[PDB]
Amino acid sequence: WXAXCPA
Amino acid sequence: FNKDQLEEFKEAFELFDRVGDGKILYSQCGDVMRALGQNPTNAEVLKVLGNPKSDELKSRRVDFETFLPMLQAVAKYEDYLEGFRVFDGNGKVMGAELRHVLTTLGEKMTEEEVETVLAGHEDSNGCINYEAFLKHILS
Amino acid sequence: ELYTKYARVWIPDPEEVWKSAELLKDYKPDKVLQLRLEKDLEYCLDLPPLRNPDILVGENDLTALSYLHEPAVLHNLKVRFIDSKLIYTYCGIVLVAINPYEQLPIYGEDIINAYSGQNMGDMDPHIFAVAEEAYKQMARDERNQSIIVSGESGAGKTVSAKYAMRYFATVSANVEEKVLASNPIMESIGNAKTTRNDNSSRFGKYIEIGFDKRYRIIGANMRTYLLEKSRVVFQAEEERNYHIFYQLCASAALPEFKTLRLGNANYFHYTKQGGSPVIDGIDDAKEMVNTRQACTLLGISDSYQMGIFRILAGILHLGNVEFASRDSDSCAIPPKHDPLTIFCDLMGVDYEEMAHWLCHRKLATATETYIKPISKLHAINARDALAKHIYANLFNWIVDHVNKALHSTVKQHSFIGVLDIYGFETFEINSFEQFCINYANEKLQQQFNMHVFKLEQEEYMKEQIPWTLIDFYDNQPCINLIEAKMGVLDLLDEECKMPKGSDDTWAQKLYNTHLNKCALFEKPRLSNKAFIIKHFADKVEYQCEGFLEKNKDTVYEEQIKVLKSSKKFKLLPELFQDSKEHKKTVGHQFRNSLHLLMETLNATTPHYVRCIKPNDFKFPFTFDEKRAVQQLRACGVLETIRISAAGFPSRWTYQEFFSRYRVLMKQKDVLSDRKQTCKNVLEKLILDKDKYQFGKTKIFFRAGQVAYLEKIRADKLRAACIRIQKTIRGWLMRKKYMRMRR
Amino acid sequence: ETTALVCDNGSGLVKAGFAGDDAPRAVFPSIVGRPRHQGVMVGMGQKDSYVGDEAQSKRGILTLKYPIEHGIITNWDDMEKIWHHTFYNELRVAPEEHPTLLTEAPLNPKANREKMTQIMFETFNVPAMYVAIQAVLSLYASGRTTGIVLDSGDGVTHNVPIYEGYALPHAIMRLDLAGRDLTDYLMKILTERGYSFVTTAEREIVRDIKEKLCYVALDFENEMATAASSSSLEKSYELPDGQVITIGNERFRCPETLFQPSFIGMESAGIHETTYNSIMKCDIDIRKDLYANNVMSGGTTMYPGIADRMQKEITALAPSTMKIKIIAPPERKYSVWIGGSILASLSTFQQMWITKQEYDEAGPSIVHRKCF
Ligand SMILES: Nc1ncnc2c1ncn2[C@@H]1O[C@H](COP(=O)(O)OP(=O)(O)NP(=O)(O)O)[C@@H](O)[C@H]1O
Ligand SMILES: Nc1ncnc2c1ncn2[C@@H]1O[C@H](COP(=O)(O)OP(=O)(O)O)[C@@H](O)[C@H]1O
Ligand SMILES: [Mg+2]
Ligand SMILES: [Mg+2]
Ligand SMILES: [Mg+2]
Repeated sequence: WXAXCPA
Repeated sequence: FNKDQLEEFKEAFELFDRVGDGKILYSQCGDVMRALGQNPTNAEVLKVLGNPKSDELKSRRVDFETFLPMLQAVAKYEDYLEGFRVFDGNGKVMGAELRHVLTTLGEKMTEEEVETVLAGHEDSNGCINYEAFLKHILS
Repeated sequence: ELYTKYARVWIPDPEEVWKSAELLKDYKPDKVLQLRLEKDLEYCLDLPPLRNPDILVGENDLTALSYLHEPAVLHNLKVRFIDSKLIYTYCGIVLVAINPYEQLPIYGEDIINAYSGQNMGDMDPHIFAVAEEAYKQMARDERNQSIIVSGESGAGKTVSAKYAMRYFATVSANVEEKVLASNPIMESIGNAKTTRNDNSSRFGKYIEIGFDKRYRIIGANMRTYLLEKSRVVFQAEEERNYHIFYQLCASAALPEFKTLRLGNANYFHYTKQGGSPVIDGIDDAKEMVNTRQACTLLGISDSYQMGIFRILAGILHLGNVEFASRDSDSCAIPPKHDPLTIFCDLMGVDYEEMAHWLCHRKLATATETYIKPISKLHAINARDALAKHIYANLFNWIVDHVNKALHSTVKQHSFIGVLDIYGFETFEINSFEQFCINYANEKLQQQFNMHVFKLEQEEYMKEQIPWTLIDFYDNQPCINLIEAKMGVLDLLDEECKMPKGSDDTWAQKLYNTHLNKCALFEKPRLSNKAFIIKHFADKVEYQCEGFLEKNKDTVYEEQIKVLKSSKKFKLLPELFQDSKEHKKTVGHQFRNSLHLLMETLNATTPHYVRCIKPNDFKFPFTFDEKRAVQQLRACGVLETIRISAAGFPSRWTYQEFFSRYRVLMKQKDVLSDRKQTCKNVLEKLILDKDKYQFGKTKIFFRAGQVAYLEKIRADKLRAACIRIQKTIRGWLMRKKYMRMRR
Repeated sequence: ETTALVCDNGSGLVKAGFAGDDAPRAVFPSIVGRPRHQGVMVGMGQKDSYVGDEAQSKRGILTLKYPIEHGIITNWDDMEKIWHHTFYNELRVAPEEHPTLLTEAPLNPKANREKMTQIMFETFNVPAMYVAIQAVLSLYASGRTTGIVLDSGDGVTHNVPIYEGYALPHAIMRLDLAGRDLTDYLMKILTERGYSFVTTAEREIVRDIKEKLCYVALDFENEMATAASSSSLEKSYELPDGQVITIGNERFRCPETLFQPSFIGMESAGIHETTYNSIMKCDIDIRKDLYANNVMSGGTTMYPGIADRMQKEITALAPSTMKIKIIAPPERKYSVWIGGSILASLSTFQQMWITKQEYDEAGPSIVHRKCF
């Protein structure tokens, strides 16, 4: 993603 | 009308009086007007009579004195020719066609009236010289 | 004004759609009118149509009338039919033709020779005048020619085409008999009892007569269009299925049809639903003999005839296959099921391959395929779509065998082709069938109005009058309502795909899309299930309630592929012999077939015939003034006449005009130049050129003006006549006065 | 005439085809390989990168990237290669001639739509396009206007309730659990039985083991007692080199982590209890109908027994007096494509497309206001 997760 | 005219008209009127009471019927009034040289239409005659009903037109009687104002009121060539030229262009008119139109259009006449007026004026082909017939009926 | 003492009017009445009345006393521009009949009436307004002057009635041309409106047309046809016993009448380009229900001498070959090679105006109207004037066009133009015949079944269309063909055979063969011999089979497969009529033809039928460069008859091709496939599986009350199923059920006692295990006409679900298996006025048992005899005259072998009846009994049995819904999402066939057992025995397919495929559908994917179940509605829909697909292929096959019989080997140089098609249709209840039939009639009436406008532009150039005064009244907006995308058919094909589509949500899509966006779509005041379309002929109301179960064809390829496998008999695979089409709806198949038809007619410059059925009980030479007014509306003749009421319907040669109206001329005007004389006279008499055009050879009048001339002519003639007769009667009374003196 | 393309980017499989087809005809894994070894032979035609089934064939020598992780496109240059491969090589169709319909999971970044539109219009010059929510298409695919769609493929899981064609955007749930993370767990439990798969080529082997052998236990605790107390449950599989491997309780134990995400270490409840917690966010009038239709979609819902396990424990959570009905057609792996196939072939949909004019006029922002 961009924050709370890797993608 | 002068006194002489009134006397001649009264004498003529009395000749048409077939009952002796000095009167004619309303239905004879038109005939008397035509006999005195007027050529009123049936519509004009009924109009000057006051649009009488059948019963009084055929049986109500008026003397000469009451008839006279009506004759006065009714009394007061190129068109006739053009009218005949309507039915023409060799200057003739079929006797059959004039008979048909006079007995079937307008103020329709009887075949006997038409035969009477047309007698001697049509030739062997059945053609009417309308200038001569017109002069004849205008004479 | 136009009303006076001695004027006549048409007024509406119960017994006959208009009655004559006279104006008992002249109208004045008040709410009240004094009327005389045939007596006493007083009538009001909140104007009555005027009557035509009495020379022009019965002219054998309806556009020559100087007032053009429903009661003048009706009166002209009524007098020509009853008094003259003339049954053909020109209206504009059209030949209106009235079924006498009685034979007439006039078709004999001497009269053919009389019509032969003469132009239409030279001779009184007759069907031969149309055939002739096609023939000379085919020669002169080097372009194919068409003849188009419209009207209710029973109106004579088949016999009008018959004589139109006999004309060609006599001017230029075996075709006439060989074609005539086709009619009993194509009636049997293609005609139905309908609530208003028996033997309504449910398809377009097109014959092509081929000619060599020597224009002698080669032979004939036959084509068909617009077949009403929905009828095979569903009927409204007091309708039958196509005749052949009943003729076949009546035959069931005969020795061959024993093999079929046919029941009675109300045992099969496709026959049962109508309510009304037996037509009185027919026996179906006989008609089968006519059908088989015409098969044999057309050389369908006694083997193939029994094949055909095998297939038809197959369809009838197929409809009795009765799924049990076993779950909400799944259905099955209850074991050892007798309708299916008999269908398989009839067809050779294995019992269980069908029993499986009727209830399941299959999906193909790369490396993968799924069999999956279907719900009982979808099973019943797919079964019915199979029955429709069999029937439509069978019908196309039989037509292609008749074409084998009728073709002749020498190449067609050019052809004359004759289209029998159903006219515009309306019943109290209107449904997807009538929606198709009326949309087709809208397309034809477009192509007619286009061709008539072209011919007007030509005749105007022939007289060198500006085109500008013509206008082209164009039904195209109604076609773009019905057929175009975001149209009634397009939203109907949409509501098939949509999940939980229904007629109730289809209606709401109609009202949302069109209700006040278009001038021609209207909602019926008190209902939300129905809708209204203003067609060219009339406003018509359709119910939504049926259309979706009628529009749904889709056929699962597996069930066809099961039938294709069967090798008990040859006809069955032979039908299929020639992928997107399996997913088309009925409305889309119709819209395609109508384009094939219009592609055919647009090539081929048409001539038109309209057949009307003047009385309901087939009494010979009787006429009924409300029955005809219906059919003359449904044929669009009355709109065509209104269209010609706009424009300049009355056309006079200067010679005829001068001859008729010398009485209006005065000789001070009249010249050695007749045409200038007439121009001057008309410039006196009517104070608008706007009401008429002068041309090279003709005077074109706007609709009323000739009746105005006839009025002023009659009034002038009457005035002169009165003056003559009064003058004579005066002279005769002077003479009778001399008689009185005597 | 002209027919819309319908394309689903998914994660893992791409599946693509024409509107009104029965099923997709392009299907291939959305995977991009690059060669990582030193190339010895001079002239064998070596490419820079392989795409789809070509990379699946040669994967011995390749690193494999998945360009989509949890429905987000993480790598855009490698995504353009997959679309390029779909239109030119797999469907063999010029993309200018055809409107395209594209599929996306809800509640994901808006830059994903801005970019996906910018690429569609500017590189392909596709004349018109649309982007559709994956869950919504499953109802078109199954013939319903009402239901709660539970959809899980690779990557994202989501629930979307729909009541007669109205979405309920406050009640949408999304979960990152499904599909890939099941595999990354299964590798660790297999390591517990002494087999070790350490590389992306080996991951595809494990993913095939998962597809063949895993199944969902109706009662998890009894089956772990069964496997511990018995041999009967244990089943053996053959690696591509002909070694054979034997897998017991691990095969049911792997898809159990859908119902108890604590195993991998997430906080959230399993799919049954985000389904129930989704229905509870809807107003009381409609729960009667959402309980009556539950639609399962995408391939991670195809483990044997998952439908029963769902119906059983939701019937444990729900009030006692209701039909709980789980609708799981065998076709369901393709439902989001079949639904897009229907949607693109409606007539009413023809106004809906973003058309190239409107992107030229208003730029990528337009996607948000026209599309859902
Ligand atoms: N011009 C005509 N001359 C003679 N009889 C005619 C004519 N037009 C129709 N008929 C009669 O119409 C009757 C029934 O209609 P028919 O002529 O058979 O047309 P049809 O075969 O029913 N074609 P269709 O209108 O589709 O039903 C026949 O008995 C004919 O005698
Ligand atoms: N028969 C099966 N049983 C269990 N899991 C499967 C099966 N087939 C595919 N899968 C898994 O489902 C995932 C693909 O789901 P899919 O709907 O194709 O995802 P997407 O919609 O993102 O393409 C893959 O991880 C695949 O391993
Ligand atoms: Mg017929
Ligand atoms: Mg007949
Ligand atoms: Mg998916």
